[PDB]
Amino acid sequence: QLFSKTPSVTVFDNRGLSVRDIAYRRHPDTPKVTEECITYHQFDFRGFLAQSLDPRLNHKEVTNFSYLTDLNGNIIYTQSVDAGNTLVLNDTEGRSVIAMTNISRNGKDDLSLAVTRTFQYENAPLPGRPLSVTEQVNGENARITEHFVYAGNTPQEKNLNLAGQCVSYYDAAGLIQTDSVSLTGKPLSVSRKLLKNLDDTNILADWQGNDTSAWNSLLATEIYTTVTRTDAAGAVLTTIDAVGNQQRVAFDIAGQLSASWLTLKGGQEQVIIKVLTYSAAGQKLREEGGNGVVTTYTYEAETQRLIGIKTERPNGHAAGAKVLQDLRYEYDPVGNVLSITNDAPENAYRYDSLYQLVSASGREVAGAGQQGSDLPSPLVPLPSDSSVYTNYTRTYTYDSAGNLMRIRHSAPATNNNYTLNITVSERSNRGVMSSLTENPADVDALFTASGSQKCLQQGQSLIWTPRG
Amino acid sequence: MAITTLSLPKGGGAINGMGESVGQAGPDGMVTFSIPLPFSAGRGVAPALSLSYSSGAGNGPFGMGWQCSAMSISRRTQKGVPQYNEDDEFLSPSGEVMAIALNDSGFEDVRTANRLQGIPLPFSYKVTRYQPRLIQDFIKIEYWQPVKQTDGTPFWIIYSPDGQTHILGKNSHSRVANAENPSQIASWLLEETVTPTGEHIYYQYSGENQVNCTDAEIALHPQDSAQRYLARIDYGNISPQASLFVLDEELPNLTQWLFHLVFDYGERDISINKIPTFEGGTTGWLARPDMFSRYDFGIEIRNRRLCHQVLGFHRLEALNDRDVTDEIPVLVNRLTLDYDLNNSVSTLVAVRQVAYETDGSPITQPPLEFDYQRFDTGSIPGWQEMPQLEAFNGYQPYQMIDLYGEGTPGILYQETPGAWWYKSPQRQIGGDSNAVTYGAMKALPKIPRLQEGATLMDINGDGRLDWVITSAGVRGFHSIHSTGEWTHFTPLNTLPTEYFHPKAQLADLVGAGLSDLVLIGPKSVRLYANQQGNWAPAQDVTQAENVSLPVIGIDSRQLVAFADMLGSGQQHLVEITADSVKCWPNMGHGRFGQPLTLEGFSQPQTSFNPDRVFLADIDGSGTNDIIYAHSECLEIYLNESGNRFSKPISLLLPDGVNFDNTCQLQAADIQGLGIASLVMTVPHMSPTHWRCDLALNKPWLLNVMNNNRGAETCLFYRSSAQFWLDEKQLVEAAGQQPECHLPFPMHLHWRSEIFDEITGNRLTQEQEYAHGSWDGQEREFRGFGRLIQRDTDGFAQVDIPTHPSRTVSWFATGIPEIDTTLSAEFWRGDDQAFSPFSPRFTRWENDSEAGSDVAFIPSEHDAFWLNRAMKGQLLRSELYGDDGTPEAEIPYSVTEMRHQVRALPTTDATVPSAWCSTIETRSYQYQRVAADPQCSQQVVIKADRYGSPLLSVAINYPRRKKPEKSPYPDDLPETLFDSSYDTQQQQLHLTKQQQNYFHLTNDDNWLLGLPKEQRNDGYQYDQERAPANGFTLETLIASNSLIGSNQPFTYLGQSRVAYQGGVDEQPSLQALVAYGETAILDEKTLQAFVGVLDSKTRDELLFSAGYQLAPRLFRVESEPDVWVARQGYSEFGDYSQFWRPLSQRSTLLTGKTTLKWDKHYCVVIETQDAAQLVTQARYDYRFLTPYSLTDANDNQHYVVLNPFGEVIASRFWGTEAGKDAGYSTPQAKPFVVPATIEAALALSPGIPVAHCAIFEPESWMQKLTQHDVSERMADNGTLWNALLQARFVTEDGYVCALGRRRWMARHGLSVLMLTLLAEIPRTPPHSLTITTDRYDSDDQQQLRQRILFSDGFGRLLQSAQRVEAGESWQRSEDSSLVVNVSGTPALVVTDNRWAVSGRTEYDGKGQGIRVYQPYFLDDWRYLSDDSARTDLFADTHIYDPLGREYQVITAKGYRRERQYTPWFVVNQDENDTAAN
Repeated sequence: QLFSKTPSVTVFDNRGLSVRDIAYRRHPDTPKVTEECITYHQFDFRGFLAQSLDPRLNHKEVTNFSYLTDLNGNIIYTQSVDAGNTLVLNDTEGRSVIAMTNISRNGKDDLSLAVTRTFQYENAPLPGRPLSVTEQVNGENARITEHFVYAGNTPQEKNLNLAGQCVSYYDAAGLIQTDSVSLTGKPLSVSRKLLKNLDDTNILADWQGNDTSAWNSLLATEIYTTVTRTDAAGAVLTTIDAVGNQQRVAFDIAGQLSASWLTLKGGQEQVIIKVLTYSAAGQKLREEGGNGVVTTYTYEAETQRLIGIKTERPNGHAAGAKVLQDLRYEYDPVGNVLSITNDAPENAYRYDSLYQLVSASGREVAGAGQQGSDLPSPLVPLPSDSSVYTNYTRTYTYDSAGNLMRIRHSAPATNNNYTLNITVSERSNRGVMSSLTENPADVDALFTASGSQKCLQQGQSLIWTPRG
Repeated sequence: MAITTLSLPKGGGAINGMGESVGQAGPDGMVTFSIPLPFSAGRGVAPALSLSYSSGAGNGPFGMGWQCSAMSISRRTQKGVPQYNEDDEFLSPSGEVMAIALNDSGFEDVRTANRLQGIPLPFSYKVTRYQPRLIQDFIKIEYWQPVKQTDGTPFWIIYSPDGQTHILGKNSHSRVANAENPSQIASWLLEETVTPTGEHIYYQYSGENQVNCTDAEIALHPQDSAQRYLARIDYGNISPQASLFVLDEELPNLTQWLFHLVFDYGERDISINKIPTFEGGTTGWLARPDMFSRYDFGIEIRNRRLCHQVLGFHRLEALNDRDVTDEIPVLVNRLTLDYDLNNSVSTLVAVRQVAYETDGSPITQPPLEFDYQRFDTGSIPGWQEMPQLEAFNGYQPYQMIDLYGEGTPGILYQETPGAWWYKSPQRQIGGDSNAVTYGAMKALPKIPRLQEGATLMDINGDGRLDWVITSAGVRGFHSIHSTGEWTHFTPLNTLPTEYFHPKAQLADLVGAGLSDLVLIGPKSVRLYANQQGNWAPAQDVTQAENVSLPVIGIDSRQLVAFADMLGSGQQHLVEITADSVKCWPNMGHGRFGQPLTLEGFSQPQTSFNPDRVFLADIDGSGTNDIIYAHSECLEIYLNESGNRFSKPISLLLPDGVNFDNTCQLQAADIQGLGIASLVMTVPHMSPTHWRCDLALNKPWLLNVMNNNRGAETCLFYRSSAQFWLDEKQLVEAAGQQPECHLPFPMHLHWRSEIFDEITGNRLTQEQEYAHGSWDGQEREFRGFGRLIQRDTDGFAQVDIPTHPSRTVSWFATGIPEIDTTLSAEFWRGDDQAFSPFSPRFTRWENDSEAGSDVAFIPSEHDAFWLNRAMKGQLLRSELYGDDGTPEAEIPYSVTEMRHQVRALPTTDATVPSAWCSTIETRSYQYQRVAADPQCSQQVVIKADRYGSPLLSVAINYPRRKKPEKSPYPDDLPETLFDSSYDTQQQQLHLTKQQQNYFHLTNDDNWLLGLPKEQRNDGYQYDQERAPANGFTLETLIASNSLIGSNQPFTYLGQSRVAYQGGVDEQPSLQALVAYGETAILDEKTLQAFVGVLDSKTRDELLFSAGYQLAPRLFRVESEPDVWVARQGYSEFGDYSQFWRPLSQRSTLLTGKTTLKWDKHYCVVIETQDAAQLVTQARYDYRFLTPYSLTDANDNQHYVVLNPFGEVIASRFWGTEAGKDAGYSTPQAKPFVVPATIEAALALSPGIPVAHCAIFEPESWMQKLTQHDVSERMADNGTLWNALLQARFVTEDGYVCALGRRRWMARHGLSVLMLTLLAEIPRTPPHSLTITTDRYDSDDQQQLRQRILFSDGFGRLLQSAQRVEAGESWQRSEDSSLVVNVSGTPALVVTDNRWAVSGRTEYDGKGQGIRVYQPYFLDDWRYLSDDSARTDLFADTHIYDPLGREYQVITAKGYRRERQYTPWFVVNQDENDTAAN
C-alpha cells in the first residue's frame, strides 16, 4: 500500500490568502522517490489574485499567465499562453455590454479575430432584457446572431401563460417561438423554425433585415413543434412531437418511474418497461427490459458503493435462459478501481499516489494492430471461442505540471507494441501526436489564438469559425 | 435589494419553540434567563417587552425574581429617604445617575419654552437638557417642569439617536406619586412614543383598588393610591401625527389603534376550554396569598396583584377596512402565565402560547416549565457537635468577627491587652470543596485596645473595619486592612454625639451602611448625623402626635428591637409581648408610620421570659422570623410575607441536653454557605457547642428549566466565600498576601447540565472566578479579576473521547492595586508577542477647529471616577482545550483590547461625566503552537463629540523567522517543513477606511451621525518596516506612521447616498434615499482595457454600462475623478401615506415597479411591474399575511392557516389556453385537513388542493385521561382531577414534563403514573404532509406522503417518506428493532414501507458525528437510539475544540484527516491514512 505519507497542504499569507499549495507524488515504479509538486498564487494590493502559474514553466523561470480586474469585482482582462486573452464588460446591473475571444499571445494581442459579441435591450417601460445581440465582427461583416421577442399581457398571452414570455427567440439556426405555456410553468408548446434551407451553410441564421418579412427568406418550411402537459409537480403528463411521435409516463409515490409509453411516428404508442425497482438509496435495484431480460443491482450497504450488477434471461426466453453478465468491481479504500471481473475474465490497474492511473492490464482482441485514426473490423460472426483475445499491458506518463509525455503498450502475444508521444509546447499546453510534429517548440504554431487546434491529421484542417 | 414581491409560499418548515438557552459567563456571575414576548410587530411599530428571571431581582407582579418592566424614569433613593425638594436626585431608566448639563457656552441648560415640538403649549415650562454621569449611548434627555407649580405637572422627554421619541408621566395613571400628596412624584411611566413616520405606541396603566381587598388590607394598607400596574398597550395608529397624541385635548378612541395588548390578572376565566372574552367579567383582578409592601421612598407601596393571562387583539374589520360598526378585535393568541403559590412567595410554574380555533377550541403549544430551589420545613437535619469551638463561648471565651473580609467570621478571642487571637476559618482537608473548619489562633500587632469604647466597628461604611477610640476625652479610630494593617490613628474631624447612655441607641434608620446613634423614646425623635464616618448636627424632630410611640428597655415579658419583620431591609422598630407583635413603618428623618400588628405569635404569659426569643430571619426572604426556647425544644415561627405567622415548627434539642439560662443560641454562616445554621453553646459541661444545618441550600433560585418539547436542565450555584476560601488556600500555598477585598458572601452560578430528554446525551458547562472586587468608598461591587469557563458534553456513546474546553479572561475592576496584578496572570509561552495595551485617559475639546479629544493626566479624584468608568471592560482572554498532548498548556489563541475614556464637563463641581471607548483590539492565532502565531490588530483614530468612527486602521503582521526545526509531527514529508513559506508571509499589510456623517441635531430633531460618505484604501510593506512593539495608537498617529499623509497607497473604494429631502440631497427627517452610489472603476484599473479599447470605445462601454464619473471622496487637492454606479431609484408617499414605498427601480436602465397599500398603509395589497405583469393578493389580517394571490396570468393561488398563523393547506388554479386548470376554487370544493396521521392515511386521492400538513409539537409527551384509568383504579377520578394541582398533567391532559418526576417522586405515589405511559412511546415532535402532483380532475393523483422529526429545540432529527411495498427492516412497538434469533435486524416484506432519511446523532452544538446511511422501515414511528447505535451504519465526523473536523472516519474505519496550523493546513485521504 504505497500511499503512506502522500498528503496535500495549502499555505497562506498574513491576510489568510491561499498563497501556495503542495501535492506529494510518487509513482509505484519509483517507490523510493517522493516528488513535491507546488504552485503559487501571488495576491495584489486589493487582496486578490495577482499571479498563478503552470508549475513547470514557473520553475523553468518563465511567466505565462495574467489576470486583471476592476476596482474590486472581477476580471476585466485575462491571458494565458494556452487560452489566449479575453476581455468583457457589463452594466452596474451586470447586463453585458461586450465580450471578445480568440485573441492571440509583441506590444498587443491580435484583435482582428476578436469575434466580438455585443447586446441590444428592452427599454422603458420594459424591464430591460436584451431584445438582441450581434456578432460585431472587427472591421468585417458584422451580423445580428439573435433576437428576442417578449410578450405583453393580452388575455391570449395570459391564457397561453405567455405573459412577458420570450415568445420568440431567433437565434443561430433559426427561431424558437415560445408559443404556449401551462400555469405550472412548463410549456404547453414550443415551435421550432430551422432555416429556409438548413442545408445552405451560407444562409447564416444572422437576422439581417428588420422583421420576418425578410427573415422568412431564412426560416424553413420544415417547421416543427412540441406540445406538452404536466403534473402540478411539473413532471410530464403527456407530450406530442410534431413529426408524428408522442409521450405518456407513470410513476411511483416518490415520483420514481414505474412505466412509460411512446407513440411512434404516425402510429402506435406502446409500453417500454416490464419491471423497474429501486433501493432504499433510491438507486435502481430490480428491473426487466421490454424484451424480458432481467437485471438486479448490488451495493455495499456501509457506503452505497456499487459492488456489482447482474443480468440474465428467463426460462424459455426467445434467446434462452442465460446469465448475460455478472459485473464485480474491486476498490481501494478511497474507492479507486483496482480490478474488475465478469462472467456470462479479469482486469487490473496501477496508480501513482497522485492517482494517475499508470498501468492497466487484461484482455484485448488480437489482430486489430496499433490503434490509429481508425476503427478496425468487428470479428464476424460473434466469436464462439475466446483465444481471439489476449493479454496486454498498457501504461502512461505525465508531467509535474499538467501535461502528459508518452503512452506505452504491449499486447505481447499479438506482438502489437508501441510507445507514442504527444509533443507538447515548450511554453504551453498545446500538443499533438508525434506524426504532426515531434518538436515541442514547433508544435505551438499548430493552434489558433484561442488555442484551438489547426488539424486532426497531416492535412485534415479544422474549420474553426466565429463563436469558437 | 429590490421589490418586496408578493410571495409564492414555500409550503413547509419545522416545529418552533422560544428563546431556549441561557447566555455565557459574565463578571456579575448571576443566574438569569429571558425570552421576548410573542406578539405582533404591526407596521413595524410594536413593543419590545420580554420575560426575564434573574437571581439578582426582587419581587413583583411577574412573581419573585421575574421581571418584565416597561421603561420608566425615576427618583434616586438608595442613600435613603429623598427630600422632596430642590435637593432631590434622580436616575435614568437604564439605571444611571443624572445631572444638570452645561451648554457649550459654559453655562447650564436653563431655558423656558411655550411650545412642544413647536406645537404651542397652553402654558410655559422651564426645561433642561440632562446629562448622565456615564454614557452607554448618546440618547438625549430633557426634563420639563412648569414655570410655576400651579401650571400642571412636570414630565419627561427622550430622544433616540434613531429619532424614536418618547414621553413619560404627563398623566396621573402614567405617574407614581404620593398617595396623600400627589405633588410628590416618584416615577414617570412611559406613556407615549412617536416615530418620524408619525406612528405611535401608547401605554395605559391602572392604579390599585379595593377589588378583592379585605378588611385587614384596608386597615393596615389604606394608602394604596400611589401604586400602578400596566393595564393595556395599543399601537397601529390609523392617523399619522408627527407631534404627540398627548397634544390632543383628548386622546383618540380605542378604535384609532388597531392592535392591542390586554393584560389580565386572573380576571377572565383561566380555563383553556373557552376563548377569553375581550372584556374581563365580574371577577375583577384577583387577590394573592403573599402581598408585599415597600417603603424605599419614605412612603408606602402595597403590592396586591399578579398576572395570569395576556391577550393580543387585532381590530379585524378595521384592518380589512370592511366594517365600522362594533369593531371587536379577535384574540390572535393568549399567553398563559401559570404560578406556584405560597403564603410568602409566588412564581411561575409555567407559560404557554395558546390560540383559538373557529369552533372555539383552544389549541396550545407544549408549555415551558420552571422550578426553583425553595424553603422547606420537613427535611431538617439533626444537630451536630462543634469540636472546633466546643467550649469557647459562654461569656468571655467567645469573640468573633470577619476582620479579614473572608465573607465569613473568624473567632478572634481577646482577653487582655494583646490577647487578639484569630481562630480562623479554614478548608478541611479531603472531601468536597465544602468542608470548612476554624484553624488555630494567631497573634498580630494591635492597639493597646482598652479604656476606649473598644469595638472593631467599620465607622465609615467601607465594609472594612476600624477600631473605636472614645476614652475620657480621647476620641478616634484606627483602620485595619484584611492584611491586618492597623493603620495609624485617625482623629476624625471629630464631632460624635455626646454619649449620655447606650440606652435606646439607634443604628439603621439613617440609611443602609450609614448607621448613626439616636437616643430616643416617646414623643420625640433626635436626628442621626453620620455621613461616611463624620457627622452633621444631631437635630431634633417628632412625628405627628397621633403616631404610636416605640421605646426600648422594659423586661416585663416583652422586647423591642430594630429588626425588619417586614423584609424591606429597613430594620424597623418592632415591639413584642407574650402575646402580640407590632411594627412601625420606616418614615426616614425623625418620623415613623403608625405601627402594624403582625398576627400569629403568642406564648403562655405565665412563663414568657422575653430573652428566650431569638431574632433571625430564617426563610431567606428578608422577613425576620422568630424562635422561642423550651428547655427541650425550639418553637420556630415563620413570617408569612411580612403580614402574619405560620404554625410553629417544634424542634427537639440534642438528646439529654436541656436549654437553660447558661445557654446561648445564635445563628451564623460558619458554613460559609451563604445561608446560616443554628449554633449554640450550653456552658454546662466541658463540651458546650451544637449546631443545626437547617438550611441545605439557599432558597428562591430558579434551579430547573424545561420545555415539554424535551429540553431540561440542572442548574448549580455556589458561595463567593467558598470560592474565596479556595483562593485563600492557594494564596497561602503561594505565601501571598490576601487583598481580595470583597466583604460580602455573594452567591453565584457555578455549574449547569442540559440534558436532552430524547437521546439522553447532555451538555456540561462550569465556571469559576477570582479576585472578587468591591468599592470601599461607594460601597459597591466591582466584579472579579478573572473568569474561567470549562465545558464538555456527556455522551450516551467511548467512541467520543472528550477533549475538554477551557477559556480564561480578565476584566477591569477599576482598582489599580488589583488591576495591575492581572498582567502577571497572563500566559507567556510565547514572548515575541507585543507588550500590552493600556487605558487612555482623555478630555474632549471643542478645539475651535473641528473638535478633538486630548489625552491627559487625571488627578486622584478623576482617576478614581475614570477607572470606575472603565469598570467591566473586557481586557483579555485566552483559549484552551485539554488532551493527552503537551500543548494544552498552549493557547489556540489569545485576545486583548485597549480602551480609552473620554471625560466631560459638568455643573457637578465634584466630578465629570464620562464615556469609554474600545480604541484598539489585537489577537494572536497560535493553533496551540507558541512559536509562529498569525497576528492582527484593529484600531480607531478619529471620532467626534458624538464619537462616530470617522477613521480606522487595521494591520496584519508579517511572519516570524522560519523555525529552527519542525514543531510539527514527524509524519509530515520532511520537505514540507522547509517548503511551507512565501515572501507574501513577510509582506506586512495595513488597511485604511474612512467615513463621515450628517447631524440633524436641533430643536426636536436628534438624528445623530447619519451615513454620509465612505472610502477604502490599502497599504503593503516589508517586514523591516514593523515598529518596535508593533503598532499602538501612538504609532499610528505619528508623522512617521505608515499610513500618515506622506504615504502612498492603492485606492480601493468609495460609497455615498443621495437623499431626497429639503436641501442639497441632504437627508430629510425621514432621510429617504434618492439614490445609492458606489465607486467601480479607476485610472489604474483602466489599464486592463488598454490592450483592446480606445478612448471612445472605453467611454461608450462605460456609459452603456451606466456608470458615470464623479468626485472622488476625501479628495484633498488634485486626485482624479472616478467612475461610480448609482442605484436604488425609488419613490414614497408623504407622511399622510406613512411615507410608504410606492415604487422602486434598481437602476434607471430597468423597467420600474409599482406598489399598492391598504387604507391603514400596512399591507401591500397589489402590485405590477413596468412590463405590466400584475400580481394580486388578499390578506388575513390576523397575521398580516396573504391568504390569496393572483399572478399576471390571472392564475390564483390560495392558502389557509391555523390560529397561530401556521400554513396548513393550499391550492392553485387558473387559465390554460382556452381552458381552466389547476384544482377547483376552494369554495367550489371545500376540505378540512384530518386531525391525525391515521386520519390522513384514511384519505383518498382526488383532493382539490396542492398541499396540507399536520403537526405535533406536543408529541414528546403522553396524553392521559379518566377514560381508561377509571376502570383500572376507580378512585372516582379524584386523581384524574387533582393531578392538575399536582401539575402531573396539564389542563389539556398531557403528562407535564417536570410533572412526570414531580408527582411520582414527591411521595413515591402510584406507579400507575409510569405504568400507563409507554403504550404511547415518547414520540419526537414531528409533522406529516401531503402535496398532490395532479389536479383532482385526474384520478391519477400522486401524494407525497412525507414525515419529519425534530428535537426539543428545533434540531432536525430525522425524516421518512412512504414508499412502494417491499422488503424492509422492522420496527418494534417499544421502538426496538425487531431482530432475528442472531439479533440481525428483521429484514422482511412489508406493505407499509418507508424510506428513512436524514438521521444522524449530534453534539449539543449540533455537530452531527454519526451520519447514517439510508434504510427501509415498516413503520412511521421512531426507531430507538440504542438499536441505532447498535446496528446502523454511519460515518463519524471528528471535531476539534473549535468544532472543525480534524478527522472523519468512514463507516469502515478508513479516514480523511486534516491538521491545522496558523500558516498552513495538511490533508490526507483514506489510502494514506490506511498507514494507521
